[PDB]
Amino acid sequence: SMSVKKPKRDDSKDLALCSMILTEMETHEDAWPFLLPVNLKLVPGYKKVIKKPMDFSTIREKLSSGQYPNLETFALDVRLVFDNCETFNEDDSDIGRAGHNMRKYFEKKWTDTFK
Repeated sequence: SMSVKKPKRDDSKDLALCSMILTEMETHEDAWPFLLPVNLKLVPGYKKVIKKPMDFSTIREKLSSGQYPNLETFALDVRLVFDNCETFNEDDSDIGRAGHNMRKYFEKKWTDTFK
């Protein structure tokens, strides 16, 4: 509350560390469905169904331009990428499996870096 604070966690490396995680996600062999925004002109149903499209290149631009106020807002966008994927793709599809794999990959890096 006012004048009552938990000890100050060092957040000075968060930006660099989120960048590193994101590089690792970008270079994963199963990243290909997520690298670029879904083409809303060419994929029927995507625009209407997925109310908040997100992809790694969009995260990278937001990260590089100071648009994440904290590491939780960064995680929220990464998770959004996989939540969107699950919304639109059957589990038993290459893309559906890619999304599950990448989410797992992400969550482990996240826990290991920050928890």
